[PDB]
Parts: sequence; C-alpha cells; structure tokens
Amino acid sequence: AWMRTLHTTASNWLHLIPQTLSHLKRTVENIKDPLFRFFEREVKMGAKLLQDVRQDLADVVQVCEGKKKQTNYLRTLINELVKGILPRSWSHYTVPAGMTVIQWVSDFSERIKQLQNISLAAA
Repeated sequence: AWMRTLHTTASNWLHLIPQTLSHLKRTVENIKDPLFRFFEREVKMGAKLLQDVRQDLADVVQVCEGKKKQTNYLRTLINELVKGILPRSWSHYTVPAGMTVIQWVSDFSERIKQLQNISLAAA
C-alpha cells in the first residue's frame, strides 16, 4: 500500500535524478586558476553528495522491494521521507525552510545538470 507508493515515487526520482557526476575536474596545469579551483571543489562536493543520494535512494527502493534488512539509519531516512521532510543527512547546501523532499530533489537535479554542463565545458 503506502510502501509501494513510496517505492514508485523513489523510482520516479531515481529516473529523474541524473546519474553519477563526472568528476572530470582534473588538470595540474589549471591548479593555479581560481575559477578552476572553485569549480573543482564544487564538482567534488556535488559528486559525493550525488553518490550518497543515489545510493540511499537505491537502498530505499530495494528495501521497498523487500529483499534487504533496514538499519536504524535507514529507519530514520524512511521516517523522514514518509512525512515529506527533507533528510537531514542529504542537506549539504543551504535550503529554504519548509522545502519538501520533492522540491529539494528537483533543485538538486537542476544543480547536478548545471554541474554536468560545467564539467563538460571544462573537459
């Protein structure tokens, strides 16, 4: 019932959320560049956050499928997602108060898309 709806919306988000952020910000000749340094650290943080979010959402989907055992952290995460309140761990950038998980993931997807564009331009 509810758990299946959670699975469906998590699968929809995983389809919506772009895949692994290409951490192609790597040039020893561009280290001295300030813009390169800033974009490198931003892409690194975005890629780590993307990996964490993707793995957590895949874990949520798989435990919705029933073929795994959830732990205390997963219980906290599912209790956060059921009420629509943003997961506390996923918060690595400033978020307006009251933003729903759907709004947060849409914003995160847009940020990941623009970071993909930045990495493609840098490469």
